[PDB]
Amino acid sequence: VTMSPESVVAAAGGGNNNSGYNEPQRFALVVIAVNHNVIRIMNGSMGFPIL
Amino acid sequence: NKTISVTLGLRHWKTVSAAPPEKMSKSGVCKIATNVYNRDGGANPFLVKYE
Repeated sequence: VTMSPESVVAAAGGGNNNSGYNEPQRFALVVIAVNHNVIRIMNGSMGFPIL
Repeated sequence: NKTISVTLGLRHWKTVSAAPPEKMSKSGVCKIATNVYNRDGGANPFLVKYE
């Protein structure tokens, strides 16, 4: 990931009143993935045959 | 006399052996499909004895 000049200049403080970035800003990165799976129902029980 | 409304003899109520015999807290199955992320191979172990 390559960030942006707006982000790198808003990270530092010095913003005037009601500018949002008056205080120094901190950022974090989050990644989510969606995957398939198989569930087996037998003998009154459940489990993942593939794990 | 006057006509009487039919009384639907719906009974059903077969219930269900939902309660296990004692607690039947045992449905044992094991991981089978070599987990996931099968990882690397022999990773060249070799030997280090000074020939």
